[PDB]
Amino acid sequence: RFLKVKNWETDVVLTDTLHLKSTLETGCTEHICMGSIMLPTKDQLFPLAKEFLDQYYSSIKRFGSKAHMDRLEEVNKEIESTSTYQLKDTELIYGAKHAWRNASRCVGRIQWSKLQVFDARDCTTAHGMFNYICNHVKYATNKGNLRSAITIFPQRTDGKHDFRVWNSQLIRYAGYKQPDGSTLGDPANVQFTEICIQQGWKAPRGRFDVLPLLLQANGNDPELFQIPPELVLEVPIRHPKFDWFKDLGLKWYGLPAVSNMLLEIGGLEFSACPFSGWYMGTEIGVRDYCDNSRYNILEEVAKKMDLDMRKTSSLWKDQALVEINIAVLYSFQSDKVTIVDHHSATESFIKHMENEYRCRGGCPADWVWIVPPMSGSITPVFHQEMLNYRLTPSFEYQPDPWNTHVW
Amino acid sequence: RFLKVKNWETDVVLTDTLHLKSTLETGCTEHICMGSIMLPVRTKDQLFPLAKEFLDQYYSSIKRFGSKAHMDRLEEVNKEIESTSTYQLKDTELIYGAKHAWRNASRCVGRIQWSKLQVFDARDCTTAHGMFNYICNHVKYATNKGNLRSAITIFPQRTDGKHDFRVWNSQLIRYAGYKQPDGSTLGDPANVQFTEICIQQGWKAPRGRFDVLPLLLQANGNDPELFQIPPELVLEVPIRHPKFDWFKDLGLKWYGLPAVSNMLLEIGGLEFSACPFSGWYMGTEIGVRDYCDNSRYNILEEVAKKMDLDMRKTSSLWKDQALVEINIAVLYSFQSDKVTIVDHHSATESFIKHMENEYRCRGGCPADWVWIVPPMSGSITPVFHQEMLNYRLTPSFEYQPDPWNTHVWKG
Ligand code: HEM
Ligand code: HEM
Ligand SMILES: Cc1cc(N)nc(C[C@@H]2CNC[C@@H]2OCCCCCc2ccccn2)c1
Ligand SMILES: Cc1cc(N)nc(C[C@@H]2CNC[C@@H]2OCCCCCc2ccccn2)c1
Ligand SMILES: C[C@H](O)[C@H](O)[C@H]1CNc2nc(N)[nH]c(=O)c2N1
Ligand SMILES: C[C@H](O)[C@H](O)[C@H]1CNc2nc(N)[nH]c(=O)c2N1
Ligand SMILES: [Zn+2]
Repeated sequence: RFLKVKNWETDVVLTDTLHLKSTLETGCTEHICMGSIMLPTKDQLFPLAKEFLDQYYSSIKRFGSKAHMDRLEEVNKEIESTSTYQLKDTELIYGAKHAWRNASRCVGRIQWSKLQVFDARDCTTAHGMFNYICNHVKYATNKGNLRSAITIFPQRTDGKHDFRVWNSQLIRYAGYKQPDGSTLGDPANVQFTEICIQQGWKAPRGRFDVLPLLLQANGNDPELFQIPPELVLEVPIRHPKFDWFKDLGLKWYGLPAVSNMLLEIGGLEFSACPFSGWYMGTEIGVRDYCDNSRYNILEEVAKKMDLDMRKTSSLWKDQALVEINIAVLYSFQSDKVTIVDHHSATESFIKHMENEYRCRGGCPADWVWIVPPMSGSITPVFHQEMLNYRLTPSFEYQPDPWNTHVW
Repeated sequence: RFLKVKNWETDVVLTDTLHLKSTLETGCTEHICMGSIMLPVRTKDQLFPLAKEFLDQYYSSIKRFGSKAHMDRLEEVNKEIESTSTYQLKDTELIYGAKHAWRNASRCVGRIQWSKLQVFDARDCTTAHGMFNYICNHVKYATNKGNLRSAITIFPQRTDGKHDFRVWNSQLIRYAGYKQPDGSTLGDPANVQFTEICIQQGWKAPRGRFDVLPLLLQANGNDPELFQIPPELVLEVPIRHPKFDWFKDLGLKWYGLPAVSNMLLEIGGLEFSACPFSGWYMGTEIGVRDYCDNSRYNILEEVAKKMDLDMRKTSSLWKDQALVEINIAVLYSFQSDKVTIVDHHSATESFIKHMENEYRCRGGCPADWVWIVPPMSGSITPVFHQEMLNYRLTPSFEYQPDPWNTHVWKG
C-alpha cells in the first residue's frame, strides 16, 4: 500500500503515498506487465466533478469551507439540469497545470506551474480556432525565448460536436511517397499530407514543407489554414566543428506543440487543447533525424565523417548519432532558441521528483519514456526507480479524427 | 485470450498466448506499474503441483506427454515427495530445466543462444573444496582460451534452508574495491562490502585497482571458505583504442568471463541456491556500466580530459562523446585478443530475431524492455521500438538476498 523507490546510484529511497489516489488503470496485471506498450452520462460525472473540486479547494487551503460546499452544490445543480457544467477560470488553470503535473511520460515537469493558459472556450468556428492558434504560436515562440502555453477550446458535449485539431503537432513537416518508392520529407506524415491535398492544399512537394492546420470546430468538417510563415521559427542545422554539416540541408522548427491530446478535468473532456513547451535536443537529433522510419540520416552523416561502416562493432552509428545531436544543440543555442540537453533535463527531473515526493507524496513517472533515447545510463534517471500510475486531471491520447469523423 | 505487441519501426504485430502459462506475480497491478523497480523450505502441499507442472512441460517437449514413461515418472516423484519430502531430478530433466530457466529469463538479451548451454551437474558436491574444484573446471571450460562457451554448474538443491550451498561472490570473477580513509575508492566501488568480508576472512589483499577477488564458498550451510582462482584460469583483456594511443595509459583492463553466481535456479519446485552460470559479454556491460557509471570506475571525466573535449557545458555532449570512444576501445580490445564479445547492435538485432521465432514456435517471449534496451544509443537499436510483454515463467532464475545478511555463523 505504501511503496518505496530507490535510486541505485545515490541510495536515496523515497516513499510513495500519492499512488493511492490513482483512479484509472495501467494496463498491467499481477500476471503481466505492459510497461512498454505505447497504447495499453450525468451519473458518472458528479463523482468526477466532486473529486476534482475537493482537490482544488484543498490546494487553496479552503477545504470544507462554506465557499467549497457552495461550489459543490452549484455544480451538482448544474449537472442535474444541463447534463454538464462549466469550470471557473481559476479551476481551468489549476486543471491544466495539474494535467501537466500528472503527465507521467513528461521529463519537463519541473516547469509545470509556469504554464500560460489561454481560455478559448468562447470559440465557435474554425477561423476562430486558427486565430487562437496563431496567437498561441506567437506567444509561445516569443522570438526564440520560448514560453510554455496551452490553448483550451470548448469541452465535449454529446460528442457529435467535438473540437479537434487534426494535426498531431501544430508545426510538422509534410511527407510524400515518390514514384522512386522512397519518401520525400517526413515519413511520419504521409497519411496526413494526403488528407491535406485531398482537402485542397497546394503542396510545394519539398523536404521541409510546414503542414497547414486542419481545424475542426463544433463537429464540422475540418478546414485548411496556413500558419503565417513569419510565426514559424525554424533553425538551420550546422555543426561547430564540421563545415560540411550545413550542406545536408537540415533544419527543424523551434516550437514543439502537441495538438492531438485530450485534456480531462473534473470529468469534462477538452478534445482540442494544443500545448507547447520547448525541445529536449534528443527529440530532434535522435528521434526525428535518426529513427529508421523518420528522416533516417545516420548513413549519410557517417559517410561524410568517413567512418568504417563495414561492421557494426566500429560503432559508426553511435559516433554519428552523437555528432548529429551536438549539431542540433549548437544550432538552437547559436540562434537563441530555447533548447535543453538530455543531461540538463534529466538532472532537473530528478530534482523535480524529489520536490514532488517531499511536497506531494510522489510523482508518477514512466521510466520507458523518461530515460532519453541515447546515453541512457549516463543520465541520472536511468538509475532512478519510478512508479507509474494515472492521476487526473490528465492528458490522454485519442484516436486520429479521420478514422472517426463522418464527412 | 490473446495479447498483441507492435513494433513501431516495422509495424510487425505479434500475438502472445504464452502469458497464459504464467504463474508468479509481476509486482504490477491494474493501478500501478512497477516495471522499473529492480526487486518488485516448501511444504509437500505446494511441491507436487510444481513438480507435476514441470514434468508435464518436460514430457510434452520430448513428445511423450501421457506416455507410460511420463505417468511412471509422475508416480515415482509423487512417492518420493510423500516418503522423503522432496525429490531428485533426472540428469535429462536438470538439463532441460537449466536451459528453460535461461529461455525464460526476461531480462536477458542473449537468449538466442539458450539451447546451447553446457550443464555441469555438481549435485554430488559436499564441501567447499569440492565447490572450488567444480568452479575452476567451469571457468576453464567456459573460457576455452577466449572462444567463450556458455555454461552452468548446479550444486545440490535446498533441503531445509539450513544447509544451503551458496557462492557468496555475486560473479565468479570480479575486482576488489577498497574504501580509503579520505573517502575515495581504489578499484571497484561495487565490491567494497564483499572485499571487506574477504579481508576479514583472511584474504591478503594486494590493494590495487584490479585485484581479482577470491571465491568465498559455502557448502551444506557451513561457514564459507576462501579460495583463490588460479590466475592462469582468469583471462583478462588490456583495454586500448584503435586510433587513440594514450588510451592504454589509463591502465584499464577487464576480465573476459561474465559469470553470475548469486542467483537461485528454480526447477519443478526445487531450489538450487548455487548455480553459477556464464556466457560472454555485450560490450556496453563493460564500456557503459562497469567503466562509466558514477558509482563504478567512473572514467568519463578522465577520458574526456585526455580527448580535450569542451567540458564546461553538458550541451557539448562531452560525456556522450567520451562514452562512445570507451565502448569502441572495449570492443576493439576484445576482438584483437580474440576473446568473444558482442556489440549492442548485433546483440539486439539477434534478440529481435529470437523473439519473433519464439512468438511463432512458442506463442511468446517474455521480455523486460527496461533491461533489454542497451544503456547507450537506445533508440538506434531495434529493441527500443519493440513493444514487449513481461511475465514470469518457470523454470526460472531469481534474485536472492546476499548471504552475509542471512547466514547463521557456526564459528
Ligand atoms: C517546457 C518544456 C518541456 C519539455 C523539455 C518537455 C519534455 C518532454 C519530452 C522529451 C517528452 C517525450 C517526447 C517524445 O519522446 O515524444 C514529453 C512528453 C510529454 N509531455 Fe512534456 N515537456 C515540456 C513541456 C510540456 C508541457 C507544457 C506539457 C503540457 C502542458 C507537456 C506534457 C507532456 C505530455 C502529455 C507528454 C506525453 C506525450 C505523448 O504521450 O505523446 N510537456 N515531454
Ligand atoms: C551467451 C551470451 C550472453 C549474453 C551476451 C547475455 C547478455 C545479457 C545482458 C547484457 C544482461 C543484462 C546484464 C546487466 O545489465 O547487468 C543479461 C542478463 C541476464 N542473463 Fe544473459 N547473456 C548471455 C548468457 C546468459 C546465460 C548463459 C544465462 C543463464 C544460463 C543468462 C541468464 C541471464 C539472467 C538470469 C539475466 C538477469 C540477471 C539479473 O537479474 O541480475 N544469460 N544477459
Ligand atoms: C502511439 C502514440 C502514443 C502516444 N501517447 N504518443 C505518440 C506520439 C509519439 C510519441 N513520441 C514521439 C511522438 O510524439 C512526438 C510529439 C512529442 C513532443 C513532446 C514534447 C512536448 C513538449 C516539449 C517537448 N516535447 C504516439
Ligand atoms: C538489485 C539487483 C537485482 C537483480 N536482479 N540483479 C542485480 C545485479 C545487477 C544487474 N545489472 C548489473 C548487476 O549485474 C551484473 C551482472 C550481470 C551480467 C549478466 C550477463 C550474463 C552473461 C553474459 C553477459 N552478461 C541487482
Ligand atoms: C515500444 C516502446 O514503448 C516505444 O518505442 C517507446 C519507448 N520510449 C519512448 N520514449 C519517449 N520519450 N518517446 C517515445 O516515443 C518512446 N517510444
Ligand atoms: C531503476 C532501473 O530499473 C535500473 O537502473 C535498471 C534499468 N535498466 C537496466 N538494464 C540492465 N541491462 N541492467 C541494469 O542493471 C539495469 N538497471
Ligand atoms: Zn507494469
